[PDB]
Amino acid sequence: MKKTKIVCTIGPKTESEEMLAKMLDAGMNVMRLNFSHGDYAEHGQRIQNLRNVMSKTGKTAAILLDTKGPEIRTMKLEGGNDVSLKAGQTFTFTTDKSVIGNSEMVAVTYEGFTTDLSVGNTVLVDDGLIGMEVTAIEGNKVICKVLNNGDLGENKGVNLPGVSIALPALAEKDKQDLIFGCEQGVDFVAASFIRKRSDVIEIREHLKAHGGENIHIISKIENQEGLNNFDEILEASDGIMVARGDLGVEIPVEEVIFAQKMMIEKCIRARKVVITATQMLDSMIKNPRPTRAEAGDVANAILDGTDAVMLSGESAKGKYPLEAVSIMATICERTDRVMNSRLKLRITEAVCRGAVETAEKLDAPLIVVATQGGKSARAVRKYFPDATILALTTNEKTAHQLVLSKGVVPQLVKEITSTDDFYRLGKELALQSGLAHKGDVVVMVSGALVPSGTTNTASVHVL
Amino acid sequence: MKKTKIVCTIGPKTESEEMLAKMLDAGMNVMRLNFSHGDYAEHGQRIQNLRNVMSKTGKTAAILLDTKGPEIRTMKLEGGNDVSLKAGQTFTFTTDKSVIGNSEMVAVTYEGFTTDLSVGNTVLVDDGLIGMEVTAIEGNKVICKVLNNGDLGENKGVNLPGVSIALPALAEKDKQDLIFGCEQGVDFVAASFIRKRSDVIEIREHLKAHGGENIHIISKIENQEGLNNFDEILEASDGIMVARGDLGVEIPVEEVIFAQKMMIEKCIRARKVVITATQMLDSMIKNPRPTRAEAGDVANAILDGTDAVMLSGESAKGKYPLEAVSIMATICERTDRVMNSRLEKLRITEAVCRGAVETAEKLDAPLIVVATQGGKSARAVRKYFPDATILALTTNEKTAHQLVLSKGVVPQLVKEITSTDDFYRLGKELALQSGLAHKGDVVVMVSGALVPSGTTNTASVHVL
Amino acid sequence: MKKTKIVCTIGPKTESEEMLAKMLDAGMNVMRLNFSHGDYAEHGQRIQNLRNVMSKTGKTAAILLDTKGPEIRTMKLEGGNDVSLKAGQTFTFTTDKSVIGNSEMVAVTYEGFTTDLSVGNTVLVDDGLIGMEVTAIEGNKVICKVLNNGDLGENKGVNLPGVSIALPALAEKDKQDLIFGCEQGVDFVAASFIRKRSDVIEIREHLKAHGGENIHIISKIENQEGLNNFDEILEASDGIMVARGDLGVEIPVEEVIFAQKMMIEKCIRARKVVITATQMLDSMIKNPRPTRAEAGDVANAILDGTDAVMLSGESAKGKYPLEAVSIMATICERTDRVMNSRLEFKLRITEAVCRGAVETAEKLDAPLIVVATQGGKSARAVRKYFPDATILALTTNEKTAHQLVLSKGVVPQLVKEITSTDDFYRLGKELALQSGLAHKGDVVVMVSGALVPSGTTNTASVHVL
Amino acid sequence: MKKTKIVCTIGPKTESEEMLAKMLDAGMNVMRLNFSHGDYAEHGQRIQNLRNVMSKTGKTAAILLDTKGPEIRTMKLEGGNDVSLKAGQTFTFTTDKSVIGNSEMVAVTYEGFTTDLSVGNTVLVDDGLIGMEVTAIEGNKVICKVLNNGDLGENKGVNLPGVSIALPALAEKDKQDLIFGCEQGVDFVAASFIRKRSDVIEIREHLKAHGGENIHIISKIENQEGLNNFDEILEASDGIMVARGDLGVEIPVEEVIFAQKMMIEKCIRARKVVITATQMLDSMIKNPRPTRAEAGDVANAILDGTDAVMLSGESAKGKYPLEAVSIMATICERTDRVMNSRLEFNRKLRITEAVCRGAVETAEKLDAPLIVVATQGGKSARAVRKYFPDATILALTTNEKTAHQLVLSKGVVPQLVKEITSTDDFYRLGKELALQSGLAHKGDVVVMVSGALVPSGTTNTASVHVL
Repeated sequence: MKKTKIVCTIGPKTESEEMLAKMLDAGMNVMRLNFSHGDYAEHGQRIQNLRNVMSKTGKTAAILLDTKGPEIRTMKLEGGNDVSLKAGQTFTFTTDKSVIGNSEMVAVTYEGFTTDLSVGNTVLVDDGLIGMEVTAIEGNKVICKVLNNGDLGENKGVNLPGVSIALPALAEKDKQDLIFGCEQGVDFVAASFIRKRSDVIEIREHLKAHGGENIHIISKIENQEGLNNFDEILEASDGIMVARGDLGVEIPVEEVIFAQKMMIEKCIRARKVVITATQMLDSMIKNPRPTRAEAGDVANAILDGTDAVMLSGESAKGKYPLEAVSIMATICERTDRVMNSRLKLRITEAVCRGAVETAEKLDAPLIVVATQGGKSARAVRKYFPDATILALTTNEKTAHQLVLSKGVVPQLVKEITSTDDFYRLGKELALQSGLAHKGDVVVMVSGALVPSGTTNTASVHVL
Repeated sequence: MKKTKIVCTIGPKTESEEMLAKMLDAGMNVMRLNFSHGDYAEHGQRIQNLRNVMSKTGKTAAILLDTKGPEIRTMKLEGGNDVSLKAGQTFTFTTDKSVIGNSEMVAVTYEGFTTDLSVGNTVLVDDGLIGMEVTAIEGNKVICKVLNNGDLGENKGVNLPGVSIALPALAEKDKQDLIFGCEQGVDFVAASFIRKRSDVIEIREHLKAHGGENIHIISKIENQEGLNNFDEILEASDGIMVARGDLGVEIPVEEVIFAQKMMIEKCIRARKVVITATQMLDSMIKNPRPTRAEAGDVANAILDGTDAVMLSGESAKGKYPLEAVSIMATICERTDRVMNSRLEKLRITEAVCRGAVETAEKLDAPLIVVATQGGKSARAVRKYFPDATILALTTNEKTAHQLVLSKGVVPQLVKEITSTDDFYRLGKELALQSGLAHKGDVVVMVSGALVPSGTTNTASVHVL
Repeated sequence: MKKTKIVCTIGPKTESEEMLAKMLDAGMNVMRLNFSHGDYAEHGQRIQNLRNVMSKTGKTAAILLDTKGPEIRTMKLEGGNDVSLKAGQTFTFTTDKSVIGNSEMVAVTYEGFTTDLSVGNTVLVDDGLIGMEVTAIEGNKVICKVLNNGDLGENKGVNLPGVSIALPALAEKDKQDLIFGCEQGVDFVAASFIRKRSDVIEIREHLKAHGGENIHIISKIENQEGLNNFDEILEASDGIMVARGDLGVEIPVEEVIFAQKMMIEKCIRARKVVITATQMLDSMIKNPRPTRAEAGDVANAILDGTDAVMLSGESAKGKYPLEAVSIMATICERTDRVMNSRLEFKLRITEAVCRGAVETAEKLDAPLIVVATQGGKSARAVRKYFPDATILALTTNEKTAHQLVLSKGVVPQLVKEITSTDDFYRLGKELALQSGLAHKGDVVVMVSGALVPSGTTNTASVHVL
Repeated sequence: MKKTKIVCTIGPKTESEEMLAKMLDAGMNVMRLNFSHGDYAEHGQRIQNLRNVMSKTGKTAAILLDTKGPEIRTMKLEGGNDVSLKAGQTFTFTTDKSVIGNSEMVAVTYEGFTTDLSVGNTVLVDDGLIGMEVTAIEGNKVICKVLNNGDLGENKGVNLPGVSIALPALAEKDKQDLIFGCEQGVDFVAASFIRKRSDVIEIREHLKAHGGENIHIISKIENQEGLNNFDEILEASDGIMVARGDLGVEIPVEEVIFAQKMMIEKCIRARKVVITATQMLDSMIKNPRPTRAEAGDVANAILDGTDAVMLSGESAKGKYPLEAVSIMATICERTDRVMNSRLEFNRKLRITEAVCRGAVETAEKLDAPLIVVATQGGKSARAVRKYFPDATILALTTNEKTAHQLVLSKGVVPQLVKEITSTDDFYRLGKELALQSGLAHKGDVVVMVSGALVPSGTTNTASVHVL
């Protein structure tokens, strides 16, 4: 009876129908396809396997495509050997991709490394392992002074704290991956390294161009620029993914937690899904139990008010995926049990808030919602109702998409002819769902005599 | 645009169709038929006239039948001449008509004055003018001691606080009047001499016996016993009439105010209509303008939260009825203008209606449209004193008439309401058509869906 | 056990020490001296009598001087007989006093009757008995049309609804009446027919000139102009008296109670005393019992949140004064019994501390709030929030001790001196026990001003008796 | 601008006065002396050094003594070499010390290991590295089945989840350490492995017996039994230390989070100090920067409402003590910056509660940047602190111990005064010191809280002043 949802990164070890079924049973709600690794055949087969399991078992789940995204990385070294960098030495970055790199200098993939950077800026290498301060920028070169000792290797990630990185919204591979996403008919697209509105709009147009207009865009906030432009990004997006690990490398350490809480809170207010990802249960990639701190982080993330929590590497390429999903689910359950509701504003707001409040007054274990796009369910969900949300819809895509929202059980129905019919059918399905029984009060929310996008009716019934 | 309703007692001076129309224009909402004096031809004609005015103008109104009830009075004295009494002496009451007695002893009209009464009880005469306490009970006589000086007159009213008089709520005249009421198909019956729940039940039974089961009973609280059993009387009744003047004769002046307020509050809580009736604008029976104290009293009575106010004598046999109704209406509007909403085992109806008013208030909705069969939903919404006017759609004419007595509700008779969506459509149409709301205004729409009649469970917000 | 205070107009039947004692026992708190009637010897004797009763019994009370004020009256008629006026006729008012007046015309005392009035204005005579509409104004005459039939007599009051009457704030006798008041050392001055702030300023300035600077001025709102300019009058005044009867003839009838309610509300907020006065229990002048409506009126006036209620004629020249005071006290008690506190959600320190004091007192079930005051401000500041607890006011100022008698739910106590805050707590606790209003074990909240002059209240302390 | 206090475990890296001074500048408020290691001369030297720094700089600080406590540990192995235990094997624990231990069996130091433990119970070894399931208990032996592969070594700690361990409240060394604590006149004593009220009482009596009655006892909750008896333990104690690391091996992991939050909450209500300890910034033992997760953990611990946060190892034997204290202080400042007041809104509460709540409320209402408090024992300051006032608490006291001890309470600045003769005197002196502190300025509103005409333990008067 947990409400917060679980996104599971599926890989070679958990792609089989058996494992997927066990994963769904364990508490999995959404399959993440990390396009940082794999080819189309694999991902396609995972999709097919999952949906067949879904078809066979009658279990519900969503499919999310996570792009690799554009990134600045170092390149090849002399003889393929790592080098050791010392503190205080003159290190240089060149934008020439033909350059093989040694101690003194290395090449980067980004053609704007010289342009975007300024003298005094910080350059981090290999997930913040090695830090450098730019001393000079000349021609195609960026001359820096090393701040700390460390060993540089091949193809390491580069982070530029507080720097606006003129990279495209989509790498060329990402564009093709999105087309694949449209072909497969995924429910979500998690766009990596979103820094501004134009990026999201570009994602949207790219989708639109290949019949993916109904696919929801989850903007991944990974650095300061994206955090600064969070409002427009959120307004333009259908959801947000809080990437703590990257933020930990991009912004001051003491600020990440408030970025998470702030983004979660704003996501909650906007009735849009939010996912807290990375650095979740990483220790369980090799161990059968997570550490206390991890459980704490996850629990607190749930208490912040997250729609979903994500497993990355634990469930994909880890030695104990089911254990991770299981303990994650227990944490979810334990945390959800003790959370309470949070009670010019418009119709939808007043009606949904009033519906939750009314539900709370009458000890209703269920709030049934008639939805076409999924907006009403999220509108009711906004207030963290004690009641489970039974979202009845004739749209599979939204039915799938609602799987990601907290505390909502979506259900596909043939048709809803009217409001009274919705009440009848809703009562029937409310009893059929097993979430409520005879004698229980149920609150029923819908849009009457209005187009989609407005919630204005609330009705109380006894089962 | 007043919310509080005005009940007007109609008499020969105000029975005409033109005058009734003028009275309706002035602010009249309900016609009171005081059967304390008059015949069936008059009242019937009054009813017919009102209904004619209603038919021609398209104006809505209710008809209230007020029973006279039984009374204990003193009897005949020497030569039809006045007399005089003394304090501290031995006054005696006998259950014997033939006995005449100016002082020392007196006869009463009620057979069993000796029987029901007990030693220690108080006997009041002429609206509490003279009080005495029962000293002993023997045979056909009961000796009492006078507590205060006063002059006794011919055939004066008698009050017995806390004493069960054991007379029925209805005499043969009241019974026939009530049957007449059922025949005429009146909307309300204001029952006199209600002391306890059984009295109300008897009225109900008499009604039901003549096809008046849907007629609402307004119980008149006019005595101490009725005040003690107010809860049961209220539970059994459809509404209450607060008779301050009559209570003033049975209880201390210091308790009447809070008795009124308490009865009004409890009536409001129970979704039962309440009427403040006696000593309203009595001076306007003789004068064209009321006194400050009266207007103040009325205003405070409205502020207490009464559904309606009654003119009794001002509108019936007074020289300035139209003026009284007018100034009453101005007072009503003026008082209603500055009143705020009053938000609140808790059930559905309560939660939905309260939530509906709250939602209406939050969104600046000028109208709350309500679907009603029995009228309970409109009254349930009214309970919270909505700033918005209640537009009550019903297929029941009786309730449509009866809702005229409830505060801030405009009843509307419709042919049919087939469903909830149909109710929303028709409600929007009539909301616009009524002129109380226009394009752009939000309206909250309240009804019962897939539930019995007496239950309200749906609230929906729409834009016109 | 009542909180609402009772002002009683004293006359020949209640002028004796015995009756005054009885009146105090019945529930009287303040003596009103209506200088519309009486001479200086009489009023002086009343004052002396009250002070004697107070000295002998040891009970506390206040003395209020009510001025007559300026008046517009009609004058004498032919043969000293009333005349009967008919509606629609031509009645004229003349400024020539020497004129004896008949049906057609009568003289008035005010020489600006033509100036202040305009065509269309209403002229009322004898407490709204006779109404007239101004048709024309010529020379020293005001030509009017009678609206209703009535008998006009000699020396009748004239009322002008909604008309600004350019009469002075003080009549010639009133100055000497106030001087007498200062000499006698009265506690309050009730000024009649206050229409504007300047009037209050004039009274205050006059009192200031004769050692009456410490006397509180209560402005009587009796007409449209005074009501329209109520805020400035309240700001300028120390208190207000709501004259319903006088307002009732001056403003629309449906507006009188909301004027009362509005004015009472503002007085409490301003921490100034308010008195609900005229048309209280007048029926008890001839009858031994009040009417229901009157009792209702008193109760509602108290429920509005008035500090005190006034008897005018009931207590002076009525057949049943003691009965009136008694039933008044009973009504006060019955109404006060069911009133609760008003704990908001401008305001400053004093407000915050006093509000907090009441809050804490009620939170801890304290039946008593002891307050140290020099001017009486802290007690009224605490009183503003209608504490369930009785307010015990300690003072080294006799005048404030007298004046606090009018404030609701305040028991004044004259103390020798208050040397410090701890000393105040000690003395307050002691006197709290001595008062008998509190007992051993009871919690008491103690409010005072620490390290600040006598105009701000900043300390609140909780003690157990 | 931070209100949350920082407890720093001092070691070889931070034992000098210079380092102590820098540590105080960095944000250190309390020195923790971990008696799991060291001798009296060393700790004494540490105390002397801190007190010297305090004497020279005029800075205030507290000294907290952390006991090693009793423990169940394994004993010696063959040749001093690790042995490898495999999953599914029959392992045995013996109460015979003289036994040197191999792959099959090892001895434990605790004699009631046989008695307290039962069949089915779990046995964890070496900080939960190796887990075993008890299959049978015979004689002096406890037969168990190993659940996971692992290497067992010499002198490793043993944890018994959910087991009531009849160990004494105080080890023999702890007692002499406490006597030393009394000798040195420490401000706090952190008692290890508290499971029940009696344990607290024993320590209290032991202190009392050696003139340490004014020393505050912080009960360290490290297992389920202590968590079960938390209320009475808190009742008997002056404060609590939430040992998350120890809890993580003793109770279900998903329960640890709410145990921390629950205990912080109850400590706040009880007007007693609470310290969130262990697994704070451990990564900084090796690195110059903490992990995001660590900062998050600390921040949330502060947001839960802990009075203080504790460094253990970061400040003692780490390569980056200053960095750890500094970033810790930064976290404290950043987190404290955005916290709001928590005003009550359990049926009946008394005077002190009403006065203090009302004082904070009034303080907030008038935008008072400072609340001055008169205290003898520190209860009033802690009583005011309960509501997390935005205003700083300036605590005036004639008690040196209380001045020192209040350094641990959140958002309170203690000040030692010679005398307070009366309430007006307190207002005068308080206003003076309020101005002198630089925490308030001319014109600013100050709320002044104290006990007037009442014994110690009672706060009953609150007064508003303009400086």
